[PDB]
Amino acid sequence: GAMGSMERASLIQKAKLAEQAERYEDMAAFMKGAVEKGEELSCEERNLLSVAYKNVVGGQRAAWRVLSSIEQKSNEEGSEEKGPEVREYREKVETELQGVCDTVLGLLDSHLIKEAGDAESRVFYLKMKGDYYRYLAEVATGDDKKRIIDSARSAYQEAMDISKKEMPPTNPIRLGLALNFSVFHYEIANSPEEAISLAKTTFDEAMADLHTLSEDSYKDSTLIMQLLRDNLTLWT
Amino acid sequence: GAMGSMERASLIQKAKLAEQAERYEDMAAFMKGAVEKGEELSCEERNLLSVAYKNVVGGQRAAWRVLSSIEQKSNEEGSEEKGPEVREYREKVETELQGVCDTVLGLLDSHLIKEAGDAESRVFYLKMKGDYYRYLAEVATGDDKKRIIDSARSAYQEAMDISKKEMPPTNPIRLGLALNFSVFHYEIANSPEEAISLAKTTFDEAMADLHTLSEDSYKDSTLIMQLLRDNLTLWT
Amino acid sequence: SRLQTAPVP
Amino acid sequence: SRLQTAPVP
Ligand SMILES: [Ca+2]
Ligand SMILES: [Ca+2]
Ligand SMILES: [Ca+2]
Ligand SMILES: [Ca+2]
Ligand SMILES: [Cl-]
Ligand SMILES: [Cl-]
Ligand SMILES: [Mg+2]
Ligand SMILES: [Mg+2]
Repeated sequence: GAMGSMERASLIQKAKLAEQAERYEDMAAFMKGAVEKGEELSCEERNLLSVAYKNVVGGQRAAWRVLSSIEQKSNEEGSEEKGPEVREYREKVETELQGVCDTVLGLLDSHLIKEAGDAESRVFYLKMKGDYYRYLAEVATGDDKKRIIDSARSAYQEAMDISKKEMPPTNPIRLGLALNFSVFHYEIANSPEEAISLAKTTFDEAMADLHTLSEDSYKDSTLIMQLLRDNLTLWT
Repeated sequence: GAMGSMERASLIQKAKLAEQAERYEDMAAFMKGAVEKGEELSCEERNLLSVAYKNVVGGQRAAWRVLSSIEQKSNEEGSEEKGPEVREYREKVETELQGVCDTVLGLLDSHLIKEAGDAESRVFYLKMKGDYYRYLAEVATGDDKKRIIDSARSAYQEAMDISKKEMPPTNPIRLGLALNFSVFHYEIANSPEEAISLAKTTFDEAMADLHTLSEDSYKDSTLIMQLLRDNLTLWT
Repeated sequence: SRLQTAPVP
Repeated sequence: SRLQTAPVP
């Protein structure tokens, strides 16, 4: 698109600058441009792509939750009717969020996933597919909701199967995948027992492999393990 | 523009929702739309306009400072030359900031200021004119810079003259105007003694009028007075 | 806390 | 601190 005339290396350089400046919409546009060059992404580049879109969609998610809450309050009994404006603005934000999710899913489908052969890359991308379908699920209503949930679940499962076969239990990508799939189960799929089971097993298997790690790797793994523990503490 | 088909009251309602959601770009677009309806703004509406654009331009200013600092570091001796990308991206952010400033200045000129007859409104708008010329000054270089600085100064002065004649020394708008004009003198016009003098005199004249205020008004005034004190502490 | 998901560097 | 300017409600 609009980044078609810029060199791939220049797009990556500017993505890094935009991260420093907390200009995440710019960062996302630069990284979309880099993906569209058609070459596979390095580990660092995959992280830049993830940072960019997570910050953009995170802003949208937060705003949507605020607006949804106001809307729900207005639709209580004894609430003075104030017109269509709350619903309209919530729908505007919702549509913009859906559009960001669809952009990310588009990039993964054309053609990041199919060209990803190594476990580290394929699991990263499949986790991301799960995540962005889950964000779509948060705002979906009804029958759309069922198919969106199934799409998220299927992506997460495929990622889990690869990660279990190909990565150590302490691998950060494997841990973050399991963390997010567990939240999926609890918050989206109405399966709190599956959520708790997955988080516990993931934590215990990582604990037993920590002895193999360097000081730096130990720090990376234990950070994500603490997130599993924090959720388990909330849930039990 | 794009808000031409929406009712004025709906634009104001949505501006308030966007503030709650921290969606300041949306908030600014809604308030621009409300101004373009052509009716004068109430005190609350003026505040919404100010909140919206201050948050938008504040994001841009912060990003510009980050990028300018990286740029300046790259133009030191013994800095490995990394190409045009830093300058390009700094210019992109700079152009977007200039555009926001020009939009605000446009609204004030067409036709908020000329229709503002009461002191509270005219001083508010003239302060804003000073502020947005000052933000333009922060990024300007050379001869443009001189005329921009003069435009800021002239707007601030006109506001000061009205505020001194028509408002009590404790009025928050009067205090915030004086605070910002003092920073103008220190940071933009290279007149630190004028800055210090203005802040001191403003503080002392407000102190001597506090006895006239209600508990709530006292709280509003003393908050801004503390900002003058904080700057004076830095400067002396 | 509330629930947490994976951080991004 | 650094310098401060007027807050917006
Ligand atoms: Ca090339
Ligand atoms: Ca490949
Ligand atoms: Ca009307
Ligand atoms: Ca008038
Ligand atoms: Cl809307
Ligand atoms: Cl650029
Ligand atoms: Mg919808
Ligand atoms: Mg320029």
